[PDB]
Amino acid sequence: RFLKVKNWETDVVLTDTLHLKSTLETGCTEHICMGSIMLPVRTKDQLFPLAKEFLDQYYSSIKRFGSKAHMDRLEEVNKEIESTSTYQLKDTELIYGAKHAWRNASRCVGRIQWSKLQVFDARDCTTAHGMFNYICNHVKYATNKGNLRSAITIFPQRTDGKHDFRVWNSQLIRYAGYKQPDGSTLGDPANVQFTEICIQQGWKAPRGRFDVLPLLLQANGNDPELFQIPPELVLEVPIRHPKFDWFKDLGLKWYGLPAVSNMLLEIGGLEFSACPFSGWYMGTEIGVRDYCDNSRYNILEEVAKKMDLDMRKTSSLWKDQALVEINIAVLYSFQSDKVTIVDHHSATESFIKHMENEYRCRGGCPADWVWIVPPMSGSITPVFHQEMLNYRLTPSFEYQPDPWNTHVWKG
Amino acid sequence: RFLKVKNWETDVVLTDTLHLKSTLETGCTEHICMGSIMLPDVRTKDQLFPLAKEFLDQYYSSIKRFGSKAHMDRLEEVNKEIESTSTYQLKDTELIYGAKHAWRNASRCVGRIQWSKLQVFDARDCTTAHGMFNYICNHVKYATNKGNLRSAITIFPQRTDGKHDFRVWNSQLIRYAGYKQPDGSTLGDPANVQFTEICIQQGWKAPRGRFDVLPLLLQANGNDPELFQIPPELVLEVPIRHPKFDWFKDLGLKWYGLPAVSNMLLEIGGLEFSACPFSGWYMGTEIGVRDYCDNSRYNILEEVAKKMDLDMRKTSSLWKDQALVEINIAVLYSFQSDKVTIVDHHSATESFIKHMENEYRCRGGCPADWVWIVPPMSGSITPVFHQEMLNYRLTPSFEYQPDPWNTHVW
Ligand code: HEM
Ligand code: HEM
Ligand SMILES: N#Cc1ccc(CCNCc2ccc3ccc(N)nc3c2)cc1Cl
Ligand SMILES: N#Cc1ccc(CCNCc2ccc3ccc(N)nc3c2)cc1Cl
Ligand SMILES: C[C@H](O)[C@H](O)[C@H]1CNc2nc(N)[nH]c(=O)c2N1
Ligand SMILES: C[C@H](O)[C@H](O)[C@H]1CNc2nc(N)[nH]c(=O)c2N1
Ligand SMILES: [Zn+2]
Repeated sequence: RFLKVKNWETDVVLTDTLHLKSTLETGCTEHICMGSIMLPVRTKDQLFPLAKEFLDQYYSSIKRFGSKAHMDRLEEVNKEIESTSTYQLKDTELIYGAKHAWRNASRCVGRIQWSKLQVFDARDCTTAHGMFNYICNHVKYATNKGNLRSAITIFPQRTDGKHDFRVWNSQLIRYAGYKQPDGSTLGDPANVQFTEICIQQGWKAPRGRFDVLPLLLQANGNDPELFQIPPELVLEVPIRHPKFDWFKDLGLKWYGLPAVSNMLLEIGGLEFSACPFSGWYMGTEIGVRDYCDNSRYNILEEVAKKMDLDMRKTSSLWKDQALVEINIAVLYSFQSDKVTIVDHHSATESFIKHMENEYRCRGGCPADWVWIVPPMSGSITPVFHQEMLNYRLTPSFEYQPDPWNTHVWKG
Repeated sequence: RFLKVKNWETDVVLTDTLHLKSTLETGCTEHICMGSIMLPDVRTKDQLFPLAKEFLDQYYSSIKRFGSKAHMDRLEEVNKEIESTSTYQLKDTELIYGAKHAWRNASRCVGRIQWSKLQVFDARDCTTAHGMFNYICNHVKYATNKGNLRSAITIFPQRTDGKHDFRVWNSQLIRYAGYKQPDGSTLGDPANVQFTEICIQQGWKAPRGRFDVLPLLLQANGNDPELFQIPPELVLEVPIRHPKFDWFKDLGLKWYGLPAVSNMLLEIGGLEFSACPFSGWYMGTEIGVRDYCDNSRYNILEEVAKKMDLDMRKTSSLWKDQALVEINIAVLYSFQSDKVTIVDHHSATESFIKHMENEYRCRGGCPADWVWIVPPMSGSITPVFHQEMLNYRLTPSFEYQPDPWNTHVW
């Protein structure tokens, strides 16, 4: 079965045959589209087909499909499965898997870079302290004094689901959030709950507007532990505006390294519940969402106030005007400090080229339009006008529940 | 099977039961979501009666008369008419219910909070293109209302056997002409280029400017379509000025007041109305963002940027974005200053969230296409961006249909 997608600004048509290799489910049916819904142990019965599928894909890529080396590997794996009810990935396989999970991530506009990923094997790690050390090295490596490098650190896979490795932080670096007695929030409202956990776990909170949270790390299913990331490792950028001198006096800054740590990496049926990964920012993540979401730092009013905009009638588009200035400032700041960042015009543009390339050499590129189109200036980016097919491939990054909701506490 | 949608900016959760009564497909499956796809002959008589019955059942339910013998009476009456004439005719009341509910069910429409206040013009007695022109002039005049716009729809005779099709060949009653001129550049609207010269190809004489209102091309009873010019005094246009920059007038931009879509097909109880132009009023971004700034359209960003003397170095200065905002500020300013109806995208999305809360509470749900409801600029600072929505097809409905010229037997 063939499937065609059209770009309505260019009239470019592509043909998708990759969706035919789609395993997982979308959530959609013939009678309902769930395209804007935010959210989508294991036995031997189901494990070896998943393993075989992965190994078929792997040996295809390395042009050795049907080789003796391919057959032995399959033989090696199901025997290890029958014997031990799981199996171990070779280094080359783990690297292939991590890269393709990224490549398969339909919601990620940054996928043009998927082949260049630094994979850190942390499967030999046994304690929270060992986790902290690995994560420190990830951060230093990825940050690279502002010249950011994509990386992922992979901790041991789930076994019986009772000994999971987890990073309890949603991101390796993120600011604390403190609900005040009067209802107001100091810092990042997105992190109020997690902040409170840290505090209960023993974290002495500085209680400022931009406090970098401590790492909260769980190894082998034990209770998690607190660690402060060495400050000399946390790169930050003070936010200024190229023309607006008062903007610096807003007291804003952000950290340079986006490093997502709460997702689950699935490769050939194995589940890696701790797999922090990092790239670099698209400007709008900070300038639009982190700074201007009502449920976040929410600075539109204050910024628009000091711009002296007509703020009483929303038809003045004072919100829209302030939003552009803030995103200009975020970009200006990262560039002036020689910290890697990409504007949403450049990013969406490169993604169109990537997606085109992927249809040609791979037969498709799964893509979630709802997530790929930038949160401002949508129709003046080329992805807005691009039809996309959304489907799920493995290897993949999955969501998982928050560890505090599922953890059995030891004491 | 009893689904929940969450607003992530407010934590409000609505439970959807209405989706259960959906019948038509989405294009999606368990394996593939086609949510971002733009576009995913007459019916037999045993195809038609279940369609009739479903419609009649909900009509009589709506008027608190479900299971009444008056309900039963109408059912048998229609069944006999179908059995006999292989079709049937809508009562005036049913026709009005059908139209309002086709709008209520348009999951891509952000302005649906107004769905019940729709003026329905029954044009089912029309027999000629000249008659169509007349009905359409009255529609336009009524809808425009000297700037104080009023929602309206005009319904021409239903399809019969596909030979008697009434169609309006225009996509909107009012649109600007577009010509391919010698430089290889485009004067006027590039989106209408093909239509703009099917017009002269049948007799039009173009004033070859950049904002020439197109002639109506009307097709009655399957006959060859005919050209009629809308009386200029019926076409309300707004000169585009900016409230702070007054080099802006020199751009010489204008647009029309009345968005009136004329190429869709209205389905009611199995019956197909192939000519059913309807109109409401503009959301600001349709003009400022799409009509003016699309690369496939008037594409005026660079020009505007230049006059703002912005850093057009590379993309990172966000000059496109800065200009986009000013352009949309001017559209809203112009329309408002002429007291011509227009809604900004903040106001209209907030209206729609409230409409959702009304529809979930009184109807059990509200079908909604997130990809279309989110405005084409400033997406995440509108409430709808953070609103989960379920998309499904309810009938009565507005559907798409082939462009007439690709079908019409000459
Ligand atoms: C290198 C530069 C990169 C850029 C500019 C980029 C850009 C983005 C953006 C803007 C999002 C949407 C996030 C949001 O709105 O919250 C996203 C999502 C995502 N990205 Fe990338 N990304 C990059 C690298 C990576 C890497 C290295 C990985 C994994 C190894 C990755 C995997 C993902 C995944 C799995 C999502 C889905 C997020 C979710 O579902 O919550 N990306 N990306
Ligand atoms: C009165 C104020 C109204 C507003 C502010 C409004 C707003 C909108 C907007 C912004 C769109 C997106 C279309 C696009 O971007 O091309 C849309 C689509 C649509 N509207 Fe509404 N509308 C209004 C009235 C109406 C009326 C009166 C009807 C029918 C009687 C209607 C039926 C539809 C339908 C069927 C679509 C889908 C368009 C398509 O599928 O191509 N609207 N509306
Ligand atoms: N509430 C909430 C909530 C908030 C956000 C999300 C998705 C967040 N995705 C963040 C993300 C993931 C990967 C990235 C990769 C690179 C990059 N620059 N940013 C990313 C950002 C999901 C939920 Cl349920
Ligand atoms: N090509 C193409 C193409 C381009 C645009 C569209 C959408 C056209 N419908 C626009 C529309 C429909 C109804 C409206 C009602 C009110 C309003 N203010 N705007 C509308 C705008 C559809 C297609 Cl197939
Ligand atoms: C309800 C809706 O799915 C949700 O708000 C989505 C919309 N699209 C998004 N797109 C990106 N990149 N990031 C997001 O958090 C969201 N949020
Ligand atoms: C391919 C994609 O579906 C296309 O660009 C859509 C996106 N969303 C839209 N939303 C609205 N309101 N109007 C449109 O024309 C479109 N076009
Ligand atoms: Zn879908």
